[PDB]
Amino acid sequence: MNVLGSRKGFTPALQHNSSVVVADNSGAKEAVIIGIYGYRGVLRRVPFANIADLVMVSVRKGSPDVRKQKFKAVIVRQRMPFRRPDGTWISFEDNAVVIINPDGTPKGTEVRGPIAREAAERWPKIASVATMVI
Amino acid sequence: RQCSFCGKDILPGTGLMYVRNDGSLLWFCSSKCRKSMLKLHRDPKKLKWTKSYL
Amino acid sequence: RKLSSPRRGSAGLRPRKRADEILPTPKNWPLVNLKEPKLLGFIGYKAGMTHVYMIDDKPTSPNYGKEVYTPVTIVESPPILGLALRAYHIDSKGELSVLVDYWANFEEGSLKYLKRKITSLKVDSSKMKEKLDLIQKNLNNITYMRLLVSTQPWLVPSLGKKRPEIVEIQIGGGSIQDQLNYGLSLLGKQIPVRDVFREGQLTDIIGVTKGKGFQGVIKRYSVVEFPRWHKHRKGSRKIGARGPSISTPSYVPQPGQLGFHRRTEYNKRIIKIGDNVNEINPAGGIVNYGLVKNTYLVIEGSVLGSRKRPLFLRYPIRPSWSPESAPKITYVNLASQQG
RNA sequence: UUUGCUACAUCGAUGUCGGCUCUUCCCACCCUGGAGGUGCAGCUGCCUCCAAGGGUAGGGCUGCCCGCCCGUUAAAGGGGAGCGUGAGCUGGGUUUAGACCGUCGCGAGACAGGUCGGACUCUAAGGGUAGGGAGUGCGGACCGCUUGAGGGGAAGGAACCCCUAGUACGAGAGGAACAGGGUUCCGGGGCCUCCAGUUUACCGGUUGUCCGGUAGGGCAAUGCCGGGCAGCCGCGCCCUGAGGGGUAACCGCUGAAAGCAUCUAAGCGGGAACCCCUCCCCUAAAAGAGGCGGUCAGGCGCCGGGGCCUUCCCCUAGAAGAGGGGGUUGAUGGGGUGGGGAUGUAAGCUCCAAGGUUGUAAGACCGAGGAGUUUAGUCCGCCACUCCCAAUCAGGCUCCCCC
RNA sequence: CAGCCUGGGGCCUCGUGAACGCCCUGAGCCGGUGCACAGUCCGGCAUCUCCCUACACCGAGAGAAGACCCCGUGGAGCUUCA
RNA sequence: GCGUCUGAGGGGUAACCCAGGCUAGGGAACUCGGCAAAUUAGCCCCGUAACUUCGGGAGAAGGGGUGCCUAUCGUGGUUUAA
RNA sequence: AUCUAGUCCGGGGCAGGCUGAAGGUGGGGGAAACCCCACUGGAGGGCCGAAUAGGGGUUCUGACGUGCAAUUCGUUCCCUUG
Repeated sequence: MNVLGSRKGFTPALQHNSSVVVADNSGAKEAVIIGIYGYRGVLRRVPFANIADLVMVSVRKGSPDVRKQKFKAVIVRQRMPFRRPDGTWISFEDNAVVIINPDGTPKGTEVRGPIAREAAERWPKIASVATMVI
Repeated sequence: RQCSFCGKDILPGTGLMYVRNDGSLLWFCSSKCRKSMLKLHRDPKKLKWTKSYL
Repeated sequence: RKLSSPRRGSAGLRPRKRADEILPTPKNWPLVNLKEPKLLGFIGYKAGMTHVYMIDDKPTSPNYGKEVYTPVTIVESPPILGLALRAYHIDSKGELSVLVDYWANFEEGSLKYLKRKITSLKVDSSKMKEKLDLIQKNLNNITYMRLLVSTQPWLVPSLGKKRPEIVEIQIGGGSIQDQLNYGLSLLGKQIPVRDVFREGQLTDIIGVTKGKGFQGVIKRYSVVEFPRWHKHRKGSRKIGARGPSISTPSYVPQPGQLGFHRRTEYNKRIIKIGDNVNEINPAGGIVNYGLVKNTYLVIEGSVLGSRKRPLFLRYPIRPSWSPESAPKITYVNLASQQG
């Protein structure tokens, strides 16, 4: 939303039908990557996603009122080894996303676990309720 | 900057940050160290090629 | 139903064959660009590579004024020993053949290194006088002026060889009369890379890539493994069809040699020209190469070709940006390439 | 492009749907470029024309095609090439033999109505293709370096963002573009610095086993497992402008025809992912078959030697060939010494040891294991120094044209 | 969305040692003509020879008087209210 | 008992084929179809649904322990043997 | 009718385990009707499982497909006291 003109993107992480946890207080707990915004691909190359990407998933485990529903989020946690511009390598023990409202602000009001610095700039609303940033 | 496991000197531009939910930091000289915790759980003390031997 | 697909493999470089001289040569030269007599390239060797720490010099860099990490290749730069001057002119039929050569090592150069590979001139008729003034007589009707130089690998134990290569470089500068005199001086002596280059320049690379042997189509042109079932059925590592008909069994991926090619490289900016071997030598002797003991060229990115290949360098043909000198550094990795 | 008829060709076979991979073409342009009109404030529109250089996805249902739909994207164009492609493939549809079901039949059974299974052959004579090699001519033998006719290209293409600018514009809601930067994606060419993987080089633990016990070993599709060098690739990293010329459509100007007018008729200027030149790649089998440097001696056909090749030792390289080196005037490979690495601390010795065996006691004896003896020991297709050993003996081919 | 390694083949070398396609050896490609898709014909474009390996694109490649449709006052079989 | 399921030697071993091993991250997006391949697996104990033809289903499901050594103990057999 | 189909006669085989019907016995709950538990008991066209114990040939449409052979080989299945 605000920083993607910089080095928005890193080594390949995820794919369609990839399952991630919901790290907030929204009510959703488990979600599967259903689609990728923006990206355009080529023959047989599965579409991509990593940290700080407008991503589209659906609710698999969570409150019934959100079960089997469509919502937007951003990617905050990945297991991939990758190289930061200052040449450090960051990883997250699992893969998590935070659901965002269609305007851009997160739907949830709480944040679970650390987030790589990159998401905060691309989504300052996330940084608004962000607790710790790595 | 010291390895979480072998603790030895980390010559710059390598290693990997495996950040947990707690925000703790894990530093590995190579793959040997990373396996030493994330999957081996073996004792750093139990061996004698890390300074934490005794 | 016949979905879109870019033609796979690279049709641009057909034919793909192996070079006939280990040390290639440029076929064009970037313009002189309004300056004085000096050379436009250099020779060297591929010693190894590492990663380096610098402040960004690109004024428009997104990383400007910060320390970022970047792989960097080392190029030992042994001194160059010139041989002769070659005359090119619009001859009969309006072509640019060699008018004449101008050799001189009888006045200086009691070196049998050249003798190892060429049974070169004797003192009996070292009468280049009538040759040299021929240039003077043919002055003002000359177009290009290259230079005969040789490498001196015997000053580098890393490459266990003693018969050297003699190769060419075209010189641009001010007036033609100046250039010949400029070259005339350079004969019979030794020339450092600093005599041609300075830090912060761009440089071009033509050389021979890492050979690989006869290859497979899977590897040669990155053709695709057939899906699933062929990993079990009738064969997997081949293209299915080979053309609509004998109407040109065409430029299609077919096996053959890959590597050892004459190739190209653009937009390479140097980092450091140091002279202390201890500043760059890694731990335990650089891998597969030895211990650099002459002046070296600190070039980032990747450089084509296998270790222990001569490399011939060149000014930028289509430089992307005009660089300033000295992208200062902050760290050099002396750690073992092993481990 | 289908679909209707035609039976001219194929019945001693042109093997039939789809799909997969892979190549190319075409333009009736989906997007990207150029120009314009508009019931075009701007964005979004709608439409015409030129333009085939490039791109034109990923999924669900259906075997397909078709069709319906999901979420992005610039859109997710349509057709050909024996409905491109089985001596490249899948057999899902469909063309047999077994059965069931529905309609009809007294019956053999028929159905174009549905459903389960049902064999997919070939060592490339010749060409094409992709590489790699010998020779003749170009011209006596050579060694070396170069000129650079044509050949191919997409060697780049695309999007998003920063600021322009919350500006222009519109009352407002809303909301531009030029240049300039940058990023990403896809594609193209490289490379292993680091990371990931790889590691039947190596090291350890450890089951079962036997070789008398330890040790050291055989084996058990590396016995299993843990680790990881180099090398190689990737999920890693690096490079991947623009301009000059001629043009399309068209936009102009000077201008008569035809006094005026008229962009056009001659005349003149601009004007595109359009064609070419600059870029890279292979080129003296280019027949005009190039040029330049040097040597081929010396002496009396002869002596002689000079060049080259093989042989020799290796690897920058690889199917051999080739290519690159070295060859006593030497660091090319082994040895040795150091250097830097991988495993993870050799044996034996000592001490301790859950308890027990003794032994009057004292003491000594067994014991899976822990510690020191010890960043050990083993190993390292890596580096340097060191002439200790090895590059010799030998064979072949050939020049004396020039004085 | 591909990658590395191992055994046997495949590479090479000694020995043994076949069969298939053969009017031919004269077959490069492109338009054209013609049984309406050529190796010879027509018009161009090129095109030095020899050798080895990989590819099966073509040779309307080879394998088999097509398993389908129909004809023959041709068979066989089955059935019945012939 | 065999080195006779009877041809062998060279090599840094190209591609490729057949047998395999292993692959980060995602985990059916491939695909007509999860085909293949993988995962589990011996044993003891605990614990075990709906339904039903009451017999099973039923190794339903699921959970826990399993080595090596220093000791022991219990049970039973056996030797002319309550 | 040395193959196969069938039958008859006379012969030769199915390593090891598991499961546990009937019945028997003893506890225990209540005078009863009889019920629960423990063991014993060893019935069944029952179950797992020995490449070549023996049988069939299931998927890999897996290799060969001018063979190991004019019907196989390796994988990979189901049966095994009737």
